[PDB]
Amino acid sequence: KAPTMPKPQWHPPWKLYRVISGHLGWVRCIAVEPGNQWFVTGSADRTIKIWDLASGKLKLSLTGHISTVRGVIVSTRSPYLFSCGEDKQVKCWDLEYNKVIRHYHGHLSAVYGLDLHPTIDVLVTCSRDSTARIWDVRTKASVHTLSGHTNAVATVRCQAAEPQIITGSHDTTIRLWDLVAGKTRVTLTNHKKSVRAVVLHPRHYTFASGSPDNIKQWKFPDGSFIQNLSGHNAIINTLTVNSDGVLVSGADNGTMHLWDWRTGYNFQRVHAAVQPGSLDSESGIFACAFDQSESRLLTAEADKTIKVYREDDTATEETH
Amino acid sequence: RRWDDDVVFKNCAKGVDDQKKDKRFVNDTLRSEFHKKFMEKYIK
Amino acid sequence: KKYYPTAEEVYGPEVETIVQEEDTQPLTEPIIKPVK
Repeated sequence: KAPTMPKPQWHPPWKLYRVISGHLGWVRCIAVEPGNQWFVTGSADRTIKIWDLASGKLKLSLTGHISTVRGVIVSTRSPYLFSCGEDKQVKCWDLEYNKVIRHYHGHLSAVYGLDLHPTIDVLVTCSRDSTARIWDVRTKASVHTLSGHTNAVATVRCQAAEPQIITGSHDTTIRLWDLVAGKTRVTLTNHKKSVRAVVLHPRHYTFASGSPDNIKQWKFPDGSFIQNLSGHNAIINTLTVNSDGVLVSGADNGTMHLWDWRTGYNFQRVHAAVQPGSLDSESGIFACAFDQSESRLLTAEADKTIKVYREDDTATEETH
Repeated sequence: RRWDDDVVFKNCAKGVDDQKKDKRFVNDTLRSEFHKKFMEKYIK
Repeated sequence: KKYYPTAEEVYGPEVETIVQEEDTQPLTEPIIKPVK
């Protein structure tokens, strides 16, 4: 009865292969190197530690922040592992000497997330004081103050296709602030909850979006609501999408619901376990991003255990 | 030979009675190796 | 002595849960290019 019901997309279920637990505190960010060798992941212990992307062993430990590290954006166009700390300091720890090289400032409060633009030499630092900041890389100065949010700008997206910068505001209103002007070119007539999640699928479609309650898709030219999300009412914090058509949603309740970017039905919708030292209701996917080789999924939970989920071939998972 | 005759306890041969050391991390910060050493070294 | 549950049965026997503490490449291998 539903449109496009008997022809969904293909999505085999995944399986956890290794649960690395070396950090001391809730991991708030996780990122993979573009060479598929390093895995940068912060923690609540104010130490952004890099590990092996495939072996899983520890590779380095780089501290320096005065608060929780809630952002780690490894730059692919330049060797600089920039990080956003909650101590009002976007510590751009360059990996050329494993130390701070820039130490840019300007935000009045904690920084929510950071995203490096693929084309423009600037870093979109989504702060949480009242707005975001367009920090210029290798200049140590801000470009423009894109103040278009009534609350903290949690999510951030710097796409080369979208001319504006998609900012995710916690005031239940997403915005697309232009890079040259700075004003929000178009708002979002959706996401009734506090929107603190955003994704992008540039493989064969436009960039989507997300929300904790009543999430929906979008489009890159000026926004276009394609379809809403499934029955996921938990507080979503991680939203990753692969080029093969997989859509991973990481919520705070631990229910890592995996759906399709085209079909929309939840393929796996499995819930992860917790650490023995942790509490009963403490496991929650705060950050999740796929690998550079798009083989083993990586989700950093809140139970101080960076879990890695590999793939597995199966055929008895037909959805009605 | 014949140097330890009145020894009550012969040999313990067990430091932690489960392994040579802890070698296991836990999310509980109080019941970990960090708080066990900080309550034994700095405190007395 | 101590008393705590083991992590082998909680996270499953399949997923080899590793716990790395420290002492691996003290800011030399990802810092500079390796000696080719």
